[PDB]
Amino acid sequence: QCWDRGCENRKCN
Amino acid sequence: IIGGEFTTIENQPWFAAIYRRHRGGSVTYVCGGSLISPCWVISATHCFIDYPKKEDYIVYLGRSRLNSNTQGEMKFEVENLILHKDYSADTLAHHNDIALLKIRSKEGRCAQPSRTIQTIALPSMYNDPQFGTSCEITGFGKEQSTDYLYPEQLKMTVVKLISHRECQQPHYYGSEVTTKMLCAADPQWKTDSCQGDSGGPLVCSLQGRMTLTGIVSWGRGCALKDKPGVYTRVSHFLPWIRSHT
Ligand SMILES: *Cc1cc(C*)cc(C*)c1
Repeated sequence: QCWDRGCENRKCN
Repeated sequence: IIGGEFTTIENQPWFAAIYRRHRGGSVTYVCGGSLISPCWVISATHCFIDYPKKEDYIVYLGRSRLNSNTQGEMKFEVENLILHKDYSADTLAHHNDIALLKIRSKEGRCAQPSRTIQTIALPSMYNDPQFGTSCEITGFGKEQSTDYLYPEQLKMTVVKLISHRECQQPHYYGSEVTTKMLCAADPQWKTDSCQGDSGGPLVCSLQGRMTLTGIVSWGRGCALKDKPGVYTRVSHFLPWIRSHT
């Protein structure tokens, strides 16, 4: 799931 | 910001625009923040946790547009990036989602007050508005969940504070919401914060004074029915703020 609006400036791995 | 209206920095003069410089020279928008004293911007830890290098960041005050120079704007580097030690994120909920950025111009100066650059007051301990109170949020975040770009012009909207009891209902967020958080939304679910608005202010007209009541933190999707925006409850972090400065 990718539910959260607060996901700015992440690596994602 | 989903819905709401476009605005200008003279209407939100405490709003800080935070960008990250990448190797190669490109600069991208990260998150919003709020000027709480001339040298200090407050934001959200989740905005920085994956790239916790202060040299990466650029902070603007007095800026109304994402990729344009506003007359009177001030550009800053980050002298100290202070993240909350006990930060964590669950599937939705963020915990201790609060950060401080000590700002410094290339000349070594802090913010200079003007028509377009002003500090916002902090609340006193545990002093929040009553649920049902209307408050404003400001940011450069997405205008629709399906957008992949941010708007060029700053936006604001007005949302109503939701009680802890309501926000903890099973169809809302259940026990994922805690007393260190505040929920706010539109009764008709037409306006809300979204991705890119994190770190920015939830400001309430509180007992005569415009007050930083919340920091945009998390939420399921954007402007979804029964899924409010969730905000770091600033009035529960005053010792941390005061201590780190
Ligand atoms: C699900 C998700 C969303 C964002 C914005 C970033 C990552 C890594 C994951």
